[PDB]
Amino acid sequence: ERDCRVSSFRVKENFDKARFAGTWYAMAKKDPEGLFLQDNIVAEFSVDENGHMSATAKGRVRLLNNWDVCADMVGTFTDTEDPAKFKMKYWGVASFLQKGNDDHWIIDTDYETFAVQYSCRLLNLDGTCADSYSFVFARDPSGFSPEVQKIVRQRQEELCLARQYRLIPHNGYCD
Ligand SMILES: CC1=C(/C=C/C(C)=C/C=C/C(C)=C/CO)C(C)(C)CCC1
Repeated sequence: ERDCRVSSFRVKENFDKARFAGTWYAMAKKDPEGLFLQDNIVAEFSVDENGHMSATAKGRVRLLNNWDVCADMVGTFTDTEDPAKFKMKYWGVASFLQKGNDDHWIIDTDYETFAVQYSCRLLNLDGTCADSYSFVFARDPSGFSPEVQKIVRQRQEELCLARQYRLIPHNGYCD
């Protein structure tokens, strides 16, 4: 009975790019297939005068070969018919880092305390997601209230990703 079709998923009402800007610490994540950011993940969102959203992000990634690096990533966002759904083109400062073009959906946020992001990289034939990732972001890296945790858990259920997230440390690795 829970609808896990990606096209069914609610996203943030009247999403406000400018209010979303600034520093977001990734507290928890659900991983996609393949190489991905591991931890010490901090994103910096910005919006220019014409409404164009972009971000930088830092995080540790371990290459296929056990080589740990601090990835310095860049993303530029293209707006769509839904103000909370973007296409994110991304690349690294280092040429060997992954480049791509991912959906970037703001599932929920209160702008001042938390955000839940989501990306489906591949649909199954039934419209559910075959390869997703999701970040839970915080403005404050010390933690969420129990009240905010409750809401985040709900959103995670709504994305059919409950119990699939891991907590992410911050330990200064990338500076
Ligand atoms: C750009 C960008 C994001 C995604 C980064 C990704 C997907 C990084 C992957 C790096 C890899 C796999 C490095 C190893 O080559 C998030 C969603 C955090 C929002 C802020 C801007």
